[PDB]
Amino acid sequence: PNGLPNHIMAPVWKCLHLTKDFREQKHSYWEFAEWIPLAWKWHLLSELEAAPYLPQEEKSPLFSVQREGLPEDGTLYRINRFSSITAHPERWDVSFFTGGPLWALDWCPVPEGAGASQYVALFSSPDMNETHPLSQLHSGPGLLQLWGLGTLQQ
Amino acid sequence: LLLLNRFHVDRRSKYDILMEKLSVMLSTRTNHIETLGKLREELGLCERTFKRLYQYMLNAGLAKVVSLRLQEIHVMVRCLKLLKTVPPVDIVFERDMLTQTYDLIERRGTKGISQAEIRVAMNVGKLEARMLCRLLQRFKVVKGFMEDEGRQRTTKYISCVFAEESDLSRQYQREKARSELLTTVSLA
Repeated sequence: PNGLPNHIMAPVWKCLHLTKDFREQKHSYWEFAEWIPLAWKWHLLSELEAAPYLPQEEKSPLFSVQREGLPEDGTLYRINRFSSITAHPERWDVSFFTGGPLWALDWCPVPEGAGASQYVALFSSPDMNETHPLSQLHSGPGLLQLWGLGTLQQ
Repeated sequence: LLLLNRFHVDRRSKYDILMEKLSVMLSTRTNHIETLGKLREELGLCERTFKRLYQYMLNAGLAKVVSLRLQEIHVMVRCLKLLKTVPPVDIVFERDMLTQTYDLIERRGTKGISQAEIRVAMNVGKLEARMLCRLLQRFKVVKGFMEDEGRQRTTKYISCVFAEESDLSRQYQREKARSELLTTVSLA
């Protein structure tokens, strides 16, 4: 029904069941019960304390998004560091700006069926122009970012 | 002469042993100097043999051409006097090897770089440096020029930013034009 041949889709449909059965067997609902977050170890830096860690670009490049089969919007968007455009009302894509070039990114895992709020953790390098030699330790200041995407239901 | 190690023997040469004898003689002369005739007479040598020894001793750097007056040995008397760059690239995380290789060639610029000097500077194998250059040629970001130096027709590579202005371009383009003139003014 999506227009691909059934022999092209048949492995995709097969993978759903195989993944669910694997996770039932070999994931779990709780581990590392010793390591619960303690608020007294989470010290909030003030604005003037945080400023050395923040990635250095304050506004994104200017951009525009064209979506196949829609009219041309034509506006250039730009968004502040730590800010996001609104999801497209029909296709739900979102762009957000992290202040520097992104070099690590992962989804927060949530047990299947939880329907939770979804998040990503990411690192964006401080300076667009930095590039770091592999042969040398660095140990500079940087920031790990957690971004919340919502529950992502229709 | 090729000898398999079992059978390796240090074969002497007639001139070598006679040069050593002359060296023993001259080094035992208090001045380290003697006239050619005496040096022959001490060994019974003909001039045809001895003149090789003299010039080999000179060419070996073991002795010097000198002449002394007869009153200095005791007329000028012929004698023999015995005497006896490119910095490597710290490969960065955030760029692919072609980007990093083009940057090296840009930092060279007008003077260019060879494939062998890319190989060392990038710290890659022979086959890996070769593929980098082949790709940068086909992507038309780098232009290759031949340079004869020593025994080797080495290629040098220059970015198309500097390629036309480069010395290798300018030198080659002149001699190409001059060649096309000379061959066309040669009679049909």
